Amino acid sequence: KGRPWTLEDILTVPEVNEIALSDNGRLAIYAAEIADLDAGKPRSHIRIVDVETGRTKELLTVDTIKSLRSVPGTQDWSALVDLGEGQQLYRIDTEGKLLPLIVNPNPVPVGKADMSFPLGIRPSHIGILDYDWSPDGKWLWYSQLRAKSDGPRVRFDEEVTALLGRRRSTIDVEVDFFLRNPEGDTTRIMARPSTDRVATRGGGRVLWRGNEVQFRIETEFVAWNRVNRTVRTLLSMSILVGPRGGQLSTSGLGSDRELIETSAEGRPHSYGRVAFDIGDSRSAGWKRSRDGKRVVIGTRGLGDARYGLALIDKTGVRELRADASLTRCGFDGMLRSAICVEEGMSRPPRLVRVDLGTDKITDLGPISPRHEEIEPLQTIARTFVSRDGYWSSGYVLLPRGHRAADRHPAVVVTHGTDADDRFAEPANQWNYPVQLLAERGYVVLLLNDPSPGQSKDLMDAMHAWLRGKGPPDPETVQQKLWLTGVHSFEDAVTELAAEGLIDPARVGIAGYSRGSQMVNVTVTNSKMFRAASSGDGGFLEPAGYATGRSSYDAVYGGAPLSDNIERWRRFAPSLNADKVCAAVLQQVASASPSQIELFEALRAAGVATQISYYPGATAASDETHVFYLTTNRLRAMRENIAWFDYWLLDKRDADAPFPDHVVKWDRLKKNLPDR
Amino acid sequence: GRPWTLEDILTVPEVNEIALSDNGRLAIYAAEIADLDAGKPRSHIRIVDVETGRTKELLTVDTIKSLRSVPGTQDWSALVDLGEGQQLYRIDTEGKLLPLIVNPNPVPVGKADMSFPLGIRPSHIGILDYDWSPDGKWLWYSQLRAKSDGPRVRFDEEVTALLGRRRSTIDVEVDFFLRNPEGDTTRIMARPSTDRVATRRVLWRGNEVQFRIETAFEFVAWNRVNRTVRTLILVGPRGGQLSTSGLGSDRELIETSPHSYGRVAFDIGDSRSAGWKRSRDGKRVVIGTRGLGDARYGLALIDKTGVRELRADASLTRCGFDGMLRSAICVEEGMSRPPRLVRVDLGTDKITDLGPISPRHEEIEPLQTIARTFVSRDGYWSSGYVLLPRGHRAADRHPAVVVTHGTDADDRFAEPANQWNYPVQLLAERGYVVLLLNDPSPGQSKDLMDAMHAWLRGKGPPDPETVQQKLWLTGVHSFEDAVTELAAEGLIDPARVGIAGYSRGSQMVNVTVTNSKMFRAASSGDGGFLEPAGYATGRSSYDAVYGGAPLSDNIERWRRFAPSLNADKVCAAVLQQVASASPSQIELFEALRAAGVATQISYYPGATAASDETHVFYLTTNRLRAMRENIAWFDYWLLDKRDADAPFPDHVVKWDRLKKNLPD
Repeated sequence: KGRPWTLEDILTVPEVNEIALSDNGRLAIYAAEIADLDAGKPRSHIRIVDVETGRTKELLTVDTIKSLRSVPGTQDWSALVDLGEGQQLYRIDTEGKLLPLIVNPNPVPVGKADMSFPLGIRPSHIGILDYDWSPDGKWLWYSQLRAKSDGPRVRFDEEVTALLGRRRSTIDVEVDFFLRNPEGDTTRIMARPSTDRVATRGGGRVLWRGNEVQFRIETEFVAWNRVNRTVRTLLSMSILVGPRGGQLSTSGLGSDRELIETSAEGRPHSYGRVAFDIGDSRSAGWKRSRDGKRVVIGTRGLGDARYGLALIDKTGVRELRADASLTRCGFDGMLRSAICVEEGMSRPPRLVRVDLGTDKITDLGPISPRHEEIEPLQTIARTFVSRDGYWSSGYVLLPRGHRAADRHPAVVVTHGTDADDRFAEPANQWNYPVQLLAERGYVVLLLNDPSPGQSKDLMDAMHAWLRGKGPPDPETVQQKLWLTGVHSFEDAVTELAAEGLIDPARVGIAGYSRGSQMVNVTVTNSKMFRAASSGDGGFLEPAGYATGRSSYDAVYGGAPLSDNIERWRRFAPSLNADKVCAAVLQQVASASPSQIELFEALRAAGVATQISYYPGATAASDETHVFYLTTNRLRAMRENIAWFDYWLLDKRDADAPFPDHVVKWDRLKKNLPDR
Repeated sequence: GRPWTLEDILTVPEVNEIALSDNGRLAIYAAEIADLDAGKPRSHIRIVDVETGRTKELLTVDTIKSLRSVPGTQDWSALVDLGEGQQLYRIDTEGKLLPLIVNPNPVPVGKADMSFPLGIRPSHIGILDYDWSPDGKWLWYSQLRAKSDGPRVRFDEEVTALLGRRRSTIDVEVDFFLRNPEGDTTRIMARPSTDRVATRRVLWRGNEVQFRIETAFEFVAWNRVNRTVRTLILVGPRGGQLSTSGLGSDRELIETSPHSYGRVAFDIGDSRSAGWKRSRDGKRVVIGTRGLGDARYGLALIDKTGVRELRADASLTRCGFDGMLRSAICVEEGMSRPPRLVRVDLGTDKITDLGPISPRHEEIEPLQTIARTFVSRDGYWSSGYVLLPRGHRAADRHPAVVVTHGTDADDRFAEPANQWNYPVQLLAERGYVVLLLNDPSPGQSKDLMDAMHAWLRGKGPPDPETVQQKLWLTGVHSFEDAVTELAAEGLIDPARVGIAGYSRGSQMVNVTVTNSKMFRAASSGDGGFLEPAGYATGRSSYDAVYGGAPLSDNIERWRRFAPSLNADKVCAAVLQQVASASPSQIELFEALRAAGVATQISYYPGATAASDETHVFYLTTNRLRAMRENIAWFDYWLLDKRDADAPFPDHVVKWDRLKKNLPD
């Protein structure tokens, strides 16, 4: 029948962000990131797979692996891996053993750490930042970070204002671009300052045309001649190009879109109506055939919110369908076959082979046999319409042993659009143990924000947020991007309560990042939620305005101390603490002044609240926005268990992750105000 | 005499440590002199024969503190740092150092990565504090012990205390040890870092050694034999304490256990004076004095007859004493007079002279300094000094620059607590007349003390609007009324006049430029108080001024006073020299620039990217460039004078773009 979920199961759910298929298509390699208890952090397990037979051989375990590709012209592979000495460029031979290729002897420190460069991640050293092969595999382009060595200098004006939010010492780096010829000689193309985000962040696009190699920089698209060794300064650099050579896009609103391709001269060509959205970062991405007559694009459908593939060619648009979602996919050179990761809400991930000609999906071995032995929970995909007329997709996750005529306490978990068809996606659940809540008898409602692509009202308000000013009115910006989401949660809880599924007396809500903002807005604007947990928040608070000016100016119209202050007092949650009757827990990695402002405001208002600040590996390190430390991930999941058990169920937990706490939570309940 | 240079203001020595032998025939003092090779100050230890006057140079070190004479012997003891961290050393009667107590693993401290923030220059401290027993047989000392444990999850007030962190910190505890005459050491107790008196008071009674700990305070006693624990300055001969009444001009000195010693011309027990010392028998004491008016430091002898103060022709800052309080060796200091060592006979009140401290500064032609006080429109007087330019004749107009830090304008030689990075000596040599002016003295009126009490207390009375007036706004008027008074005499050109200051003086510079049209240019060193960005950290000190939070119903008090919101009232050139890079300092810069005011903020770094610069600059490369930037700033804006000596050349072009974009 299968065993129930445990806490370590949610921790060890593997992530596959790297999969590569050989050019001939007979071999493939992929790496599964799995949380390691002995290491205290995740480690990537590299595995080779025979596409024909289905045999999977475990090769080697490393720290990190990125940019996994197949070397053109050979049967080998290349990747950026870290063995603990810093990220370098390695070659994996056709039999699956890795040996160094390019090694920076002086890798610079990166991430949130003392004396490190704030790239934009887990603390580590990066020897080789990015690389790409030429189409024939003869030439190798790569970039590496070089720590700028000079004495500390006086800084002036905007140099000083950029240091406002600094929590730690930092260093300064430059980005070197190198090119190696077929003879093994390397020459430096150019150097770029840290101010270039295209060069520092890496992972960018680079094209090979004739004698030139072209890539992107920020001070343009720059070109380097292989022989002349000269530098000079198009939509060919853009993702999502079609078989005709134009830009792919989807137009329309509401239920279905229309997939079109616009040529560089501006003449559009429509492939007809489509039920899906194009080019999501969580989908399979995009790939073009060598001849350019066939492309594949990753898709995310409206409604069911499933990921898949779509084939574009001269005749039109055709998408192959599967019984689950295809997230990450490899392809061969001819685009005639693919190896993908098949994923679903309650079904663990599996490797599958896809023949793009016949649309036949042949199944391969499962990725995590540990999670195949777990009895799948009951999940029902459902969309809810609110009082403002907006629909929000999501999932209703039932408790174990649920039978009809059962009332259960509920917990709402929301992050962005990330509630979809995928297996235990950490971008959604975060530290909230959605699986373990159901085993203990909770109904977990996974619900997104109202999808902005349904209505012109939500798109115009979202545009003003990214733009940094109106129109529309900042008063409506608060309504469309925040307040109407509170209504979508209240109307979804009462709708299930009218069906007898949920006890309205006991209902929780949780979220982080975008979901943290939703939690902080609902708790102020709604009495319907008894307990709440806001992961790593701080947006919308007045303490973070100076850093976030352009993002705040759309919501509040201006500074907190300007004439717009009355907008700050009506909306911002830290000023609204008097409207809050609920239990607000803050799980905080960053310890920003905006999160502390929300804590000191709720505590001064008599509201029962606690802020939990999880540290890094040492005193010189921090924790990433999503927790990469297992000891922090496990205790954060248990803290949410103990928090929602105490306030919703009046249940004291013997497994509580921190001692002498429930004692303190009693003193908070005794001090609650009359309101 | 040769004229002042920029390196002379840098190399002016500080002596914070002087000790006289028990018999009184030998003495030691340490002179802190900025070193160009080391790029920071280094202390030169020197031994002195008071009879002959010979001064022998023993050894140069990094830092030295707590220099005392070991009771019962002819040797001394001090906390010195040779580069391996601060430890406790012994100085034998011939003047050579050898270790006494050495902590093999000192903890890093200061503003630095992976360091503990006591509350200073980055370094390692092996031995924190020490004190001898009266007989010298017992030795009490404390040392910092780095707390070793993994990082943990913090909750509630643990998180809020980290709001203002710029760097990674470690945690320590303070161990207290006691060494018996046989040489065996026993640990008295351990205190957490939250104890301030332990990290930053010991008495000896019988078999007990008593000190003070904070938990909010307690007095505990350790038994030297039983080895058990339990809970239980400025003293006169009769045992009663010493306080001063008699406001206004003179003062009355009283000893209260209610004796009265009569009228006195000075105030009592300032940190800048010689301090306090009591005789063994207890019939004679000596106290450091600071006089009203002339603002000179000196000594006062109290006995079973009365109070008698000895007077010299200059100020005595640091003084050592012998066991019987019959003699003293002191540092004689003056405004235009370089420091010099002197011996004082306390019985006969005669001062015999010894060699100079800094022969480098004895060859400089003394500038003309005139002590002068000014009365403002509010009826308050502000002491200070006016310093004439070189080659000045009567009936000459000159451009002016006002430099203010606290009460620190007084009779002393180039005190860095006052001038800071503003080169008042080199400004006079270049044709500037510099007015060194203090705040209105708070001891002159009950209106100033009551407002000062509310600031320290963190709430009224008096009214917050009067706290802005008494501690700030009336100091603006003192500057304006003193400038127009000198302009009426023909000394000062009112069109071109500067103002500068740091810390307290930075706050005065920020309020004047907002509340006054009289000053053309301004330089505010390492400021940020009174700004709304620093409320969450400084709540108590801010609550007195503004009455509450910036977003509360007190906002209208913030909009009228706080300089960041008043930038529209600023027509001037405001420069910020900034070590800390606080969010309050950045808020002041972003506010002035957004209002069209010409302004610039200069952020000076530490030795490494892992270290910071202290409040007063200890890095010679940072001090020299900070002095040059002020000259180039005031020469450009006041005199329209472009400088070929400018420290950063890219600026004067940018300053032109600031001048062209000025509003009306």
